[PDB]
Amino acid sequence: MNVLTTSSQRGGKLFKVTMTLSPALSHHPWPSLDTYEPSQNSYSVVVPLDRLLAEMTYIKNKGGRVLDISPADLEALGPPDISSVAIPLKVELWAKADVSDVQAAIVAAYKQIFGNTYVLESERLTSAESLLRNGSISVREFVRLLAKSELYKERFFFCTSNNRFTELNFKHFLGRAPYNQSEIAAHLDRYQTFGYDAEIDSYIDSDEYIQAFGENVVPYYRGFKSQSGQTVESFNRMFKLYRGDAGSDTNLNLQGQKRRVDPKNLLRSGRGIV
Amino acid sequence: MQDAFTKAIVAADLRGSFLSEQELNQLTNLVKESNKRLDAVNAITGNAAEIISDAAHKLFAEQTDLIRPGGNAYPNRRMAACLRDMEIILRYVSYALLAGDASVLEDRCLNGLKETYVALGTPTRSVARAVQLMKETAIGYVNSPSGVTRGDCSALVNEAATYFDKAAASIA
Amino acid sequence: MQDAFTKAIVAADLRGSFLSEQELNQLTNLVKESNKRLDAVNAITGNAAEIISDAAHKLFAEQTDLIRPGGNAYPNRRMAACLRDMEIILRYVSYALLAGDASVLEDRCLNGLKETYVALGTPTRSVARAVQLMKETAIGYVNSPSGVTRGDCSALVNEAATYFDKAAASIA
Amino acid sequence: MQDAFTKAIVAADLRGSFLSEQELNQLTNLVKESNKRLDAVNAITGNAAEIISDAAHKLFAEQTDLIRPGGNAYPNRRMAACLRDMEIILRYVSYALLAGDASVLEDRCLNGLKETYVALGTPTRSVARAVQLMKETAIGYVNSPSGVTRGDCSALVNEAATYFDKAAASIA
Amino acid sequence: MKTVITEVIASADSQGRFLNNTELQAANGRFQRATASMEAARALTSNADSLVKGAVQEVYNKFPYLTQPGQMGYGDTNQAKCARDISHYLRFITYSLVAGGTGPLDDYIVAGLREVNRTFNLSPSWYIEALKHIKGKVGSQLSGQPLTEANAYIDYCINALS
Amino acid sequence: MKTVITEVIASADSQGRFLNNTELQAANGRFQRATASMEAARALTSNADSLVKGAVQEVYNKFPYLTQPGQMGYGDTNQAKCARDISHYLRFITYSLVAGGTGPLDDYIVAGLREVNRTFNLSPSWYIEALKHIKGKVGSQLSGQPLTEANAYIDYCINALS
Amino acid sequence: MKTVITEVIASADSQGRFLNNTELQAANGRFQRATASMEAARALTSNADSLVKGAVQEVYNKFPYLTQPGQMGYGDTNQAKCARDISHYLRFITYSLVAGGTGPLDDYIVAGLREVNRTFNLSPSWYIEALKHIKGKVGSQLSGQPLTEANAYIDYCINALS
Amino acid sequence: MKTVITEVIASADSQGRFLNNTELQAANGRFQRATASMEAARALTSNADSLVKGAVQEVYNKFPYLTQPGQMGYGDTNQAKCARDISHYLRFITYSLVAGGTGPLDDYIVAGLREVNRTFNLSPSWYIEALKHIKGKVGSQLSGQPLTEANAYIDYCINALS
Ligand SMILES: CCC1=C(C)/C(=C/C2=NC(=C\c3[nH]c(/C=C4\NC(=O)[C@H](C)[C@H]4CC)c(C)c3CCC(=O)O)/C(CCC(=O)O)=C2C)NC1=O
Ligand SMILES: CCC1=C(C)/C(=C/C2=NC(=C\c3[nH]c(/C=C4\NC(=O)[C@H](C)[C@H]4CC)c(C)c3CCC(=O)O)/C(CCC(=O)O)=C2C)NC1=O
Ligand SMILES: CCC1=C(C)/C(=C/C2=NC(=C\c3[nH]c(/C=C4\NC(=O)[C@H](C)[C@H]4CC)c(C)c3CCC(=O)O)/C(CCC(=O)O)=C2C)NC1=O
Ligand SMILES: CCC1=C(C)/C(=C/C2=NC(=C\c3[nH]c(/C=C4\NC(=O)[C@H](C)[C@H]4CC)c(C)c3CCC(=O)O)/C(CCC(=O)O)=C2C)NC1=O
Ligand SMILES: CCC1=C(C)/C(=C/C2=NC(=C\c3[nH]c(/C=C4\NC(=O)[C@H](C)[C@H]4CC)c(C)c3CCC(=O)O)/C(CCC(=O)O)=C2C)NC1=O
Ligand SMILES: CCC1=C(C)/C(=C/C2=NC(=C\c3[nH]c(/C=C4\NC(=O)[C@H](C)[C@H]4CC)c(C)c3CCC(=O)O)/C(CCC(=O)O)=C2C)NC1=O
Ligand SMILES: CCC1=C(C)/C(=C/C2=NC(=C\c3[nH]c(/C=C4\NC(=O)[C@H](C)[C@H]4CC)c(C)c3CCC(=O)O)/C(CCC(=O)O)=C2C)NC1=O
Ligand SMILES: CCC1=C(C)/C(=C/C2=NC(=C\c3[nH]c(/C=C4\NC(=O)[C@H](C)[C@H]4CC)c(C)c3CCC(=O)O)/C(CCC(=O)O)=C2C)NC1=O
Ligand SMILES: CCC1=C(C)/C(=C/C2=NC(=C\c3[nH]c(/C=C4\NC(=O)[C@H](C)[C@H]4CC)c(C)c3CCC(=O)O)/C(CCC(=O)O)=C2C)NC1=O
Ligand SMILES: CCC1=C(C)/C(=C/C2=NC(=C\c3[nH]c(/C=C4\NC(=O)[C@H](C)[C@H]4CC)c(C)c3CCC(=O)O)/C(CCC(=O)O)=C2C)NC1=O
Ligand SMILES: CCC1=C(C)/C(=C/C2=NC(=C\c3[nH]c(/C=C4\NC(=O)[C@H](C)[C@H]4CC)c(C)c3CCC(=O)O)/C(CCC(=O)O)=C2C)NC1=O
Ligand SMILES: CCC1=C(C)/C(=C/C2=NC(=C\c3[nH]c(/C=C4\NC(=O)[C@H](C)[C@H]4CC)c(C)c3CCC(=O)O)/C(CCC(=O)O)=C2C)NC1=O
Ligand SMILES: CCC1=C(C)/C(=C/C2=NC(=C\c3[nH]c(/C=C4\NC(=O)[C@H](C)[C@H]4CC)c(C)c3CCC(=O)O)/C(CCC(=O)O)=C2C)NC1=O
Repeated sequence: MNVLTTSSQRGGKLFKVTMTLSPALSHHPWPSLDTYEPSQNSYSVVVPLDRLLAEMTYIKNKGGRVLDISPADLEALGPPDISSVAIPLKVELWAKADVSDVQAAIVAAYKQIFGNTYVLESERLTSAESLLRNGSISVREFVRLLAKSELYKERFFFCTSNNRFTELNFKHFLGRAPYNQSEIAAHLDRYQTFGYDAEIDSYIDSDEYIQAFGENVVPYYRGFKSQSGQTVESFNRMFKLYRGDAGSDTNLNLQGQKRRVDPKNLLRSGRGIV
Repeated sequence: MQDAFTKAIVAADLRGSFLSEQELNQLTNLVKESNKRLDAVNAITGNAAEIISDAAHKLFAEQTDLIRPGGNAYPNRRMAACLRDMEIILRYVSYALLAGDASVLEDRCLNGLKETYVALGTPTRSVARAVQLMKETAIGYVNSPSGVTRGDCSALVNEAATYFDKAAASIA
Repeated sequence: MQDAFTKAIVAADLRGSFLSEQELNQLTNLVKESNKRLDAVNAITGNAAEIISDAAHKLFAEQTDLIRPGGNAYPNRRMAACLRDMEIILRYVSYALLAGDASVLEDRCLNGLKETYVALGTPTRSVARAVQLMKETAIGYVNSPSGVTRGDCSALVNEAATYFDKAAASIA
Repeated sequence: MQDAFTKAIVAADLRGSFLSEQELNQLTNLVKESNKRLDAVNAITGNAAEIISDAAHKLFAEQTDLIRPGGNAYPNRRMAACLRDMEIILRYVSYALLAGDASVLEDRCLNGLKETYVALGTPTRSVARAVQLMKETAIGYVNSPSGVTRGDCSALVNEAATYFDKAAASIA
Repeated sequence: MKTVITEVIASADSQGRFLNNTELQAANGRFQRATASMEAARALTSNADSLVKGAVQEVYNKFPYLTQPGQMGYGDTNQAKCARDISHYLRFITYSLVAGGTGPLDDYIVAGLREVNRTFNLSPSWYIEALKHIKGKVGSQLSGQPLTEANAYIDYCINALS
Repeated sequence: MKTVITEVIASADSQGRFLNNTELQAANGRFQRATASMEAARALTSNADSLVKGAVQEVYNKFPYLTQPGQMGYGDTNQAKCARDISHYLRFITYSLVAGGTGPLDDYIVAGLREVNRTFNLSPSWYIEALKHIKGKVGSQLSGQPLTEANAYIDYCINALS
Repeated sequence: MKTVITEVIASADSQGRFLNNTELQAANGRFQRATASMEAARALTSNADSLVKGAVQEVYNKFPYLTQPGQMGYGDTNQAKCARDISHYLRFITYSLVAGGTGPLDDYIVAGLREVNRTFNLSPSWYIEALKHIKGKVGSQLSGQPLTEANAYIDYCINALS
Repeated sequence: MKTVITEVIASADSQGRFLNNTELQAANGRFQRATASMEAARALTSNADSLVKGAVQEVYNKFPYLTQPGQMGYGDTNQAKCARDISHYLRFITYSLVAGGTGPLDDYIVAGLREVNRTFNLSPSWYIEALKHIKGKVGSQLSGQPLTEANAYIDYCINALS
């Protein structure tokens, strides 16, 4: 039932389903009380298209809750290829820029900071780019400017929860997944009492940020490689965070901007207080 | 499964209490309006086929893309699936209406439904619309019926719509 | 499923080797202490009901929250589920104790268990505690039984404890 | 399931059209070469066992780690599973070759396969290689058989190769 | 949770079917019956305090030995947990009265009853005797169809415990 | 999608088995038959326009009343959707001819047919009469095994509708 | 992995049941019998290799055409892989002796045996003859219940190959 | 009927394999254990008379009220049926001792126990107390592995009743 092979038999579109079952579907044949196996708390099964409506109806009745439906063939092509991003290409802006040296930087900051969503030409931050070109600001300075912009506020903040925002923030600004439940919490409390702007500053003035990017380096991916003071399970979070080269942050998804890192998963790396 | 009484009972129990005189009379009123409720559920059952048919005719009148090749209500197999879903949703809305509680609708029908449709490529906005049309027509029939004592059946009419609107919201 | 011998065999095979004289005598010692082991497993089987009951009485003595509406060992259905889980865990701990290896416990009982309870809203810390109480009483029985030959069972009492402690750790 | 004609039909239908004279003659050509196709499928069926065996002998000649303890084609149980998978893949490649379309191969065999092997700890690069060896030998047979009429089968040998290459790519 | 309404809906759903005249007739029974049920409910609700103390005592009067030291009707905690338990039963009886079915009793007291009582050394006999007493006194708080309803559910608990 | 090729492959797969002489003999039938099938297909393809207008009209000539006001053969939209529907049938007939089996008909017109026709108040009789007419005219566009093929599939639709 | 201990535990688990006197009596058998088993194990362990070279050769002496060129008992690699294979069998025999059951043999040699031998053109007859020889020599390394144990498992392999 | 012998045979049959050396020791355990078991059996057999009268009385001494009029330890027939019932338990204990497993207890006393006791208003507490007493006295009739066996089965009955 778990992770599948194949798609169809006569022909179908197999969908794999996931639920949470009562002892009504599955119980042991024991002398007392009806219980399902504790590890099949959420169970998944792959069903071809016709049997599918009948299965969902049954599951819902006897008590289960469907958690997901997704085609099997989507889910057979693995996990993302990460070769492009295991070790990236760094882009850095020099002291006397060359006229297109600076062109390189802007295109990359865009891609990285905005998480590969398209920024259309009406959309670009032109006045701010003027500034970088003249040297009035530096690459880190410019990077902070994009984050406080409406375009950044609008595709990533306004329409999703704070859990999601912060998780995106780590990906964009720091290039790495969020290590702890404390990190999520520490941030949510800051936004709540100092506002959005103070909270944005907190990733860009951090010691972690400063070491790796310094000030003239565009933030680049770095979570597919071992880092310091990183729990070990933050390397699996990175797969959940980045879905491949053609994937992007996208707020235009049918289901909306949502999570990607399970809250349960974060707790595995440690729980304390505050 | 819950009905309006069962819901009261669950909330009372979570307090560790016998039902409040507040809750008692809310339920006495549901019994008071129950003949009207039975007529309202009967209005839907007695016109189920036409409610689905009329919703359908109108859905495809508006969205002629669904019945072109490439469209999600083409060919016959897909149209039959779409007609079937219209019936399934109208059915659970009528159950909720007999029950005085949305839970059967949310638990057996709406739970997971949006994600099913997205997996399938079924345009949820079109499905939401088909539900809005069923609502219009379903609410229509109850008002003018054959030989029933004159009175105000109006309050009852509001109970249906939120169930139709729950389904629409849940799916779009 | 593994037992203490089977475990030895799997590690030997991964070297491509006949069992080391090291491993041989470790297993000869297991056979040496096996009568004591049988008494230890028998101590648990012979008092299973009381071990669960006594753990239970004490769990709810400490934590009245579960006993009150809103609590995870209320009403009768939930208490029966909780009593049943206490038995299931005590059962797999006794199996591990006959086997000289934790694997049956980890593979058939502990694997996924925490995530089950969290999905259910079952307070894992309370479940961990119920396991700690079963341990106290179970070992009590392993140490003070009916006309067993006098000797030292501390090695086995430790090993039983680690199985109780595995379960607790895995769940909390 | 699709074959080369069925594929044409699905693309035509998505236009809302009767098959193009373009598509018609592409399919007339498939009928033109169909005796050769039958011989090509027959070449594989008639030597399936040797194709698997010879691929196998050579896979383990190259990768002597798989047949050591610790290796994924050790002990007999695992070798039988590996021999079985070689047969399964050769089987779906022959089906695709009769069909003139890869879909049965992709849908019933390749879909999810890589993730299965990774879950299992089966070295996908070794599996890819076993597929490359089956390809060499299978095509060998397609090209040099028992008293078949002399002609040019290179088009079919290519197409068979792409099915072997699809599988390899999908798995590695 | 078993009520006339949930039962007919369950039966329709499981045949993929709209509610029909069979099912709506059934529902009318449950609604027509609400008045008697809810009168029983109100009477049992306001007398709860004394119905519980009456039945608790009767358990000790019928099983005198329970109240001696070393026994399970001794000390504040046993006697407290007893009152509570009978109160749970009366509570679910009122719920079953109000709900139009045994659901609340089935889900919150019957499912699991014996396993629990057996682990905790609680004899059903006490509980039957608590309920037999409650049944005696409810003879003069109600009459007609409210009494029949009260009786239906009290008896339902006594059969669950035998 | 049901063709001779998919059928034999399905039967092999389901027994975990390579294609054998039984299955390859079958395939040769489908390939040997392609010439007649595809001649029928080309003739039905180029005459489509008129075959459709011929059958549409015949539905009105056999059911005169359909074309009166308040009826389902009246107004541009009904008469338009009719031509389209017969065109769908001829289209899938050509597909079934080209494919070597009923698959295209089974998957795109037969699966669900009655439910749809019943919800939309479409009588099969019209469609049978459209097809009976198409069958009459195809008598002089084809002959021999191309006609037999055309007939096979037209008749298959008529049986699907009875 | 099948041992007396795992078997009784499996049987308890599958009935949702604590180990009882039936199951503990069984376990005592396995523990009481460890001494003889483990003596056989130590003797088979230290007197090991030569058994492999003896049996390998005997396969060629009984199937002379084997050690001739073009055959499967010729060249370093065949003769090397043979010694290895008999060594695998003796290894799992010792494991089965030590484990208290056939598990190691069932899981690592029996499951899949015929499929593998059939794909690789390995005749069971060789392996039976290797084992028959090993059985002859083990007659004078052991006696009493250690010999019976050694025999039990050697014979188990011979039956697996017939 | 569950014995070590029947269990291993059941497991083979369901699995189709010859009784082999893994299994033989299970059986050897049961046979090696027979001496202690059967000593317990002989001692419980000849003391039966008094073990039964001792336990019967102890039920009344621990539940004094049982022997008052209107109660279930009063009159010749109740007190007669009690002795009989404890005698049934001791009888099946001896059978389980002799048989090498809990089978006789499982089939003749455990299967159905609670349903019967619940219909007839028989409290398990009595029976547990009968058995606790029998366990006290069997402390000085036996020792060593015969006592452990006697205990195993007495305790098995007490757990069946809790
Ligand atoms: C593999 C062996 C195995 C285990 C271990 C197991 C655990 C398990 N415990 C469950 C429920 C439960 N477990 C408990 C346990 C407790 N409640 C408390 O408050 C206490 C802290 C604790 C008792 C110490 C309760 C109350 C439920 C019911 C939860 C509910 O339905 O609301 C369920 C859901 C199915 C059911 O209710 O039968 C599973 C699968 N199932 C298994 O098959
Ligand atoms: C705060 C708002 C703001 C202003 C006002 C601004 C001015 C500004 N103008 C610049 C360049 C420039 N500005 C001009 C403007 C002109 N050339 C002419 O011959 C005309 C006289 C005149 C147009 C009327 C030109 C040609 C450059 C490019 C100079 C070069 O790179 O050689 C630059 C260097 C960075 C860049 O090229 O983007 C800055 C910062 N930047 C800002 O962020
Ligand atoms: C998008 C807007 C937004 C919401 C709604 C939000 C919720 C939210 N609540 C959190 C924690 C929390 N929320 C609560 C709330 C409660 N505790 C209780 O017992 C009560 C029932 C309840 C108060 C009524 C507590 C106690 C925590 C801390 C949990 C812990 O760390 O142990 C966290 C983890 C991060 C953190 O601790 O800062 C998030 C993301 N975050 C957001 O950004
Ligand atoms: C690695 C290289 C790479 C690829 C290939 C890529 C694909 C890609 N296409 C996207 C959107 C899109 N792609 C299309 C494309 C189409 N719409 C149609 O109807 C046609 C069938 C089709 C054009 C032929 C459309 C319309 C969207 C916007 C969807 C939306 O926001 O609603 C998005 C979401 C982010 C965004 O909108 O910028 C990604 C990531 N992104 C990448 O970085
Ligand atoms: C619990 C009760 C229940 C519901 C609600 C349900 C929905 C549901 N609708 C489905 C398909 C479908 N649903 C539709 C519906 C539509 N197509 C459109 O274009 C319109 C917008 C819409 C009609 C208003 C279509 C066309 C399919 C078939 C999709 C396909 O196979 O391509 C399927 C896949 C299984 C199947 O095709 O039978 C499920 C499970 N199943 C259930 O058991
Ligand atoms: C078999 C299932 C079943 C049905 C259908 C049922 C109907 C039913 N409708 C009733 C009343 C009624 N029904 C209506 C209904 C209407 N009044 C109008 O003017 C509108 C056209 C229509 C709106 C829906 C009205 C106004 C009454 C009288 C007021 C009342 O009893 O609430 C009554 C009370 C007796 C009476 O006054 O006739 C019953 C028993 N009872 C049942 O057991
Ligand atoms: C039916 C399955 C079965 C059981 C249960 C079994 C028990 C058993 N326990 C034994 C010894 C013993 N058992 C114990 C056990 C203990 N000593 C203590 O002080 C602790 C309270 C307890 C710790 C577990 C000790 C100390 C011995 C004597 C030393 C030994 O033989 O290892 C012996 C050796 C004979 C004897 O000395 O009495 C047997 C046969 N044999 C069996 O075939
Ligand atoms: C849809 C058709 C289909 C395919 C393709 C399939 C693959 C497949 N291969 C499997 C195992 C396996 N596959 C292999 C294969 C190999 N080992 C190696 O070292 C080599 C590199 C390779 C042979 C070339 C092995 C050794 C296992 C057993 C893994 C284990 O249990 O440890 C399993 C797990 C179930 C089982 O063991 O039977 C599946 C599902 N199953 C299917 O139903
Ligand atoms: C039982 C199922 C079945 C099979 C297998 C079948 C085979 C078959 N292969 C044929 C031809 C042939 N087959 C081949 C095949 C090859 N030429 C080569 O040099 C390559 C080694 C090989 C590549 C695959 C060629 C070249 C012809 C002659 C040209 C043609 O007819 O297309 C012919 C035409 C008669 C002939 O020329 O012999 C038949 C009937 N017919 C059937 O009904
Ligand atoms: C929701 C429905 C529900 C019921 C019915 C229920 C019964 C129930 N009674 C209990 C205990 C108890 N029940 C009693 C009952 C009595 N003691 C006396 O003085 C009398 C003889 C008798 C009253 C007639 C006693 C003494 C205990 C304490 C048992 C113990 O923990 O030793 C417990 C154990 C947990 C606890 O200690 O509270 C449960 C679950 N629990 C529930 O959740
Ligand atoms: C892929 C294969 C396929 C078929 C066969 C098909 C049939 C089909 N015919 C329909 C309607 C229709 N069909 C007709 C048919 C006719 N009107 C006349 O003048 C004649 C009597 C007759 C032609 C013989 C009419 C009038 C409608 C409109 C029905 C309505 O919406 O009221 C509809 C409803 C959606 C729509 O309004 O287009 C379907 C699905 N749809 C498909 O996707
Ligand atoms: C874990 C238990 C286990 C067993 C038992 C086992 C048997 C086994 N023997 C093999 C080959 C072999 N086995 C032999 C056997 C012999 N050659 C001779 O000289 C004699 C006639 C005979 C010894 C009696 C030969 C020659 C090969 C090479 C076959 C080949 O690849 O052509 C292979 C193929 C992989 C390889 O080439 O190593 C397996 C899997 N593998 C295992 O993993
Ligand atoms: C084969 C195994 C087996 C068992 C164990 C068994 C128990 C058993 N005890 C019974 C009755 C009884 N059991 C007792 C028991 C007692 N009375 C007392 O004085 C004491 C309190 C207590 C003894 C500790 C009494 C009084 C009855 C009569 C119950 C009645 O019919 O009212 C009955 C009802 C049939 C009958 O009246 O004989 C059964 C079946 N029957 C069996 O076939």
